[PDB]
Amino acid sequence: SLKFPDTGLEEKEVAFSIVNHAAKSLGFIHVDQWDYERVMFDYKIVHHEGTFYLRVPAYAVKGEIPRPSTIVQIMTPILGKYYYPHGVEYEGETFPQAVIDKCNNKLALLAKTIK
Repeated sequence: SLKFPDTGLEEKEVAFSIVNHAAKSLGFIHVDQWDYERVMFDYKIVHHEGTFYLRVPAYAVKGEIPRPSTIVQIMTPILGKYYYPHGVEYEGETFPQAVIDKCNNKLALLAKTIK
């Protein structure tokens, strides 16, 4: 629900193993949704105003995920807010600058580490 379109992560197809290792090394956990065609890596951000997740999804291009040499397409990262327990947004959604800054820094380092 907030996109980070300026990372350049999307520009080059990359081996799954590279994304996998770089993401895990920067504290991402992969999401418990098991799919030969897609992986999603979340970075959990806990802030005074709530818990957020920064999500970097990647998609199978040649080969199945999670074979290390499978070529994947990384897509535009997305920042979301958790609305526990029931998903209902009462005061809509804003993202604190500190959270956005955290996201820009992590993504910058991810784009570098992968490359």
